[PDB]
Amino acid sequence: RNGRDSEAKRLGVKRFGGESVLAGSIIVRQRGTKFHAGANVGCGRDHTLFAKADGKVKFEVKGPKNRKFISIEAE
Amino acid sequence: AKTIKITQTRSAIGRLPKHKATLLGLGLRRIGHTVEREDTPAIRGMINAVSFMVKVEE
RNA sequence: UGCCUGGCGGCCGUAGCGCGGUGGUCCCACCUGACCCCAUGCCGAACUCAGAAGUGAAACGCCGUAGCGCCGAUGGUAGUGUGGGGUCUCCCCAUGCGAGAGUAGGGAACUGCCAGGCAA
RNA sequence: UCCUCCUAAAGAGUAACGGAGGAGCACGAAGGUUGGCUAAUCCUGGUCGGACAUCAGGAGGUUAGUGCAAUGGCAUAAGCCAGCUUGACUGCGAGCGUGACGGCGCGAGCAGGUGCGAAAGCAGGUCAUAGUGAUCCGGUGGUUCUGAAUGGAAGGGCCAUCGCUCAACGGAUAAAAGGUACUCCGGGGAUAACAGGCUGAUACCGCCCAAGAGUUCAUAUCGACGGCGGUGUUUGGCACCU
RNA sequence: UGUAACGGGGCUAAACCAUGCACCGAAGCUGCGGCAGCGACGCUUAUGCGUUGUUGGGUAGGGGAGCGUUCUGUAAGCCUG
RNA sequence: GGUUCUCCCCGAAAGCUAUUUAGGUAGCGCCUCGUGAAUUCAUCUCCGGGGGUAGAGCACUGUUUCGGCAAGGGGGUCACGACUUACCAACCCGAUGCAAACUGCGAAUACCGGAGAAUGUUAUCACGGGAGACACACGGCGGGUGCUAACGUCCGUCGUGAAGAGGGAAACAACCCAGACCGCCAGCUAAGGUCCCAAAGUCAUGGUUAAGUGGGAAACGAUGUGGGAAGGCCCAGAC
RNA sequence: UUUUGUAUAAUGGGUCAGCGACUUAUAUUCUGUAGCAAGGUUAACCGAAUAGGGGAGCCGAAGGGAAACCGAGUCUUAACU
Repeated sequence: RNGRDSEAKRLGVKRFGGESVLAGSIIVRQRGTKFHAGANVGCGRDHTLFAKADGKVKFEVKGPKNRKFISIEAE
Repeated sequence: AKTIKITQTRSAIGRLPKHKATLLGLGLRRIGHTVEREDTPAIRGMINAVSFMVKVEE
């Protein structure tokens, strides 16, 4: 009675650390918030992370819970 | 840096695409073909990639 | 410049817990009252206002202690890219990369700005 | 048809009549904002009350909860409570993700007009991921856009919206079940039935260990619980040949 | 069905392990001769190249360039008892 | 089913999505010709990245073996006090394992981005004309399914065949070596070979094998034979 | 020939000679070539006629919008950073 499946949602990181992006570009597609928005990064209703400014994207770990953050520096 | 010489000693028929690209990037075309290059860490890495099918002498 | 104290950070368990000691000159906390401001799905509990008697008990800060958490080598091992081999449902050789766990050990923090008291 | 996990080999994607489960909603609040709050499970005391109602304290730090299956996420809480509210708003939209395409998704910012807050600010539905159906034809409201001599109107167009478990869910018609051994044609060893081939689960045969039976004594003769092989003699698997 | 589980003869090394030096071995590579495609440069400029480097297995299929046959004009011209 | 002359250049696919669709067809991927373009692209080095696979582990979700402490439960001495136990046992502690749908850890590769040298006939991208193809097969590696059966079946990645002759494995598309423009009674090599068939060592040195092992096959059995590390008893004399 | 794959024991052919399969008409798009060029070109028909007349018409130089309408702008919107 098996045989059912769902179409893959093509999640994952779209832009990796150290590459320039344009404002509004999608950086990470995720179900929850595995990565939290940092500086110049906005979070969508579906927890999508997009660039709010033009620059280089970088990843880092911050906070007491060592949770991962994505930031953008104007470079 | 210095003078380095490389020769191909094996065929490149049943080889992976990366190996074929490395031979193409080294200039080797046919077995026994001797190529002339310059010592360089990038060049040394290319030889190490396909060291099994090339012979290098300085 | 130093012992201190409060706030805002960096950094985030070598920074966190347990046990013992230590602090009231200021600051902090507890603390008295609350008719009025404010609130209890009841309560000055909590929040808020009027105070400073008393106190360092609790909480908080600092010191000590490894009793835990935590960090952690070197070496070896597992795995593995490429090229070869075997008694080929698993392994070995040359080369490259190289864990996890564990062991020796480390460890009971460090640091920037502002404000206030004491001694200088 | 759609959603979640695994298979899936640390980007994405990835098949099987492979292994597990769900959806065809719900909510004017379960939405927006402002303010406040922080569980499960245990231990002790206490009327009914009892392992398990409610109260007080302690350990605990999220094993709780999150409207609905699963995964990811959630203390700044996305979890729980209350006040005021309708941003579940209109016209757009730089720039991206995802698809062969139709299409689907995210989105800063600008204009207009609103809600919450002293304010910075937040709000273009809901923690996210399922809750859905193209086009045609036709219905309802608005709009002189058009309106075939002229002025109107009818009918069209534009805008808003309504009618399909069209579930065989990219939907061949608005509308459709059977028999043929009386059969026919075009093809296929792309695909079955006999035989061959590969395989050896099963079958048959042989061997290893040895509990026990055999008057006592495992091995004269049988030999359970288990194990290792050979043959292609049965029943099977595959569909390579015709 | 017939040796029939080294291809055979046959082998006690003509087997296996370790090391070494030789040789054989392809349409691979090199040498010599010839043809064609492509890109450069010295020069020809509608074309050869004193040259240079490289390429030339091929089905479905795409591109380029040609041979030959019947008939029309050139042509009552030309060849032919 | 058949499709008739020649030469030169390049050269596929048997995939995805949809389909009353599965042996058809359409778009895309792949091929070809033309046009226009940026150190466009590939390999290597260095740098910046996020993974949760192999491995490992058992904090968590499950499962598993042993030992202890053992609340609690039964039988028993008690006079609303209260107690013992040869007997059942929770939660925890110590040790040992297992997991595709477990992760307090975590590679190698692969993938994305940036810089740099060399190399490559722009190998890259965009647009236009024309296609074919959408039955794949075997081999290696990672798997699902099956019996860790099948020249079985279904995926991922590379190779070969398809569409590649030649040499080797006796013969043997898919295995190993190697990519055929033509000619030569020239040379050197690869895999594999060198006693004869049959081109080349009856080559050299040190060992093993007695079985025709080599030149099919296991559990298991045995004074076969070679080597190594030891150990007990031994001319107060061992077997 | 068909196929993943054929000496295949898969298909077809006894042989020879002759015949036997991508054509034709009208439209549309692209490439090459020739003429003319912001212009290009005629159809039917007339024509002692492959000439010359015939410019009806078609394509192009201007687009945007469903349309009215506007116009190097236009549509969208009350209006655009």
